[PDB]
Amino acid sequence: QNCGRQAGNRACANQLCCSQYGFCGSTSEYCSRANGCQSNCRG
Repeated sequence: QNCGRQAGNRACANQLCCSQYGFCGSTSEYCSRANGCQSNCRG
């Protein structure tokens, strides 16, 4: 976890990706192209 509704609503700008839920990473839940990509996804 790096951001989301669980971290106090932050943003991921490192290498992984956050979404409006509470999880940030690389999996197709926090970082999706058709269902996610809220933070800095893909790079």
